Amino acid sequence: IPEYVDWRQKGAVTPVKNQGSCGSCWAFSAVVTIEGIIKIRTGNLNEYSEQELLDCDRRSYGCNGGYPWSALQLVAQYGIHYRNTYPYEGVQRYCRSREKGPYAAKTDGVRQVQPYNEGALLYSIANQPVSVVLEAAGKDFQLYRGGIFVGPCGNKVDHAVAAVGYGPNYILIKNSWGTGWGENGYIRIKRGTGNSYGVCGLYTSSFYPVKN
Ligand SMILES: *[C@@H](C(=O)O)[C@H](O)C(=O)N[C@@H](CC(C)C)C(=O)NCCC(C)C
Repeated sequence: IPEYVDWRQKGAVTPVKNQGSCGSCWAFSAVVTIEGIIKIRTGNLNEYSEQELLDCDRRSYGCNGGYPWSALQLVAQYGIHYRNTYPYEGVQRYCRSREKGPYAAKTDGVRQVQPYNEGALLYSIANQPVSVVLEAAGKDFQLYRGGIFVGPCGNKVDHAVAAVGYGPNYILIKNSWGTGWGENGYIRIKRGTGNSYGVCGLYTSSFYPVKN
C-alpha cells in the first residue's frame, strides 16, 4: 500500500458535515464509508442520508449514540437514500425509508478490521474510507485546530468518525463537527507510536462496507 492515501483527492469524500447536538456521529461515520464505497465502485460521488440511519437503525439509539457496524449492516440489508431525499434534521424521527421510494444505493455487507492492529487499519483505508472510533472527550481533541494530533487522550472511545486517508506519521480523519473545526473539518491523528490502542484508541473498532 502507498505511503499516502487521501480519499478526498480521489473524489470519494463529500463535504464535511456538522452533526449538531445530536449524538449521530455513528451514522455520520457510517455514511462517509458508504459514500466512499459507492464512488470507488460506481464512479459517482453522492451524499447519502445520515438521518435515515439515525431514524431506521434499530440497534442504535438515535440521538443517544449508536454503532457504525449496525448502520453499515442496515445499508447492506436495506440500502440508503440520497441525503437530498432524506435530509438531516438533527433529531431522531420515525423511520421513513419506505415512504421515500426505492433506496438509492446498497452495499453487500460489512467487514471489521482486526482491532488493535495499525497495519490492518491502514490496509483497509488504502482500499476505501473506514469507520473508526476514538476518544474525543478530551479538551485537546475538542480544541484541536490543526497539525498531527498526538493527544493527550486516553483510549476510552466514545466518538465515531471516518478514516479517509493516512500518511507516514498519521491517519486522516473526517469529523462531523462542521467545517469550522480542526483542519477544515478533518483531523490528522498520529500513528506508528507503538500503542496497540492507537492514539485516542483509534484502533478500537473499525468497520467498512463491502460492495461487489
Ligand atoms: C458519538 C458522537 O460524538 O455523536 C455518539 O455519542 C455515539 O454514538 N457514540 C458511540 C461510540 C461507539 C460506537 C464506540 C457510543 O457510545 N455508542 C454506544 C451507544 C450508547 C451511547 C450506549
